[PDB]
Amino acid sequence: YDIQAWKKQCEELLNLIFQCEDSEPFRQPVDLLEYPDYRDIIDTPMDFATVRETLEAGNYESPMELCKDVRLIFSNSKAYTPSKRSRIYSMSLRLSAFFEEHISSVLSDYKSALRFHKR
Ligand SMILES: NC(=O)c1cccc2c1OCCO2
Repeated sequence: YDIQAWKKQCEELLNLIFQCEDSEPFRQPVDLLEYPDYRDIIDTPMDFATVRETLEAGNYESPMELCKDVRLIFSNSKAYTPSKRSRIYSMSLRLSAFFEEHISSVLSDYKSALRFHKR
């Protein structure tokens, strides 16, 4: 029932993601010189460094907010890819499966803690 425990849990999950080779294309904003049409397709860029900095600045109020920004990394990849068989898209699909497997208990525990506080 610790209402604050989600923040260190999210820090530790981001550490795991940064050690995974599949995260390398997504660690920093997409290079607009390498991909000059990116902003013709993608309205809101997102990357894992931006998520970690937002967390460390104290600008997420809940893990739901962090989870929305991480899911935007993956939806951007699915919208920008020219093929379902692209290398970088394949990497995002594996990394999304790993993230969803690990974020499930962080969300559950937070929502349980809030319900206990309200009881
Ligand atoms: N196939 C790709 O080039 C691509 C495919 C999916 C996501 C991307 C991609 O390139 C820029 C970074 O984000």
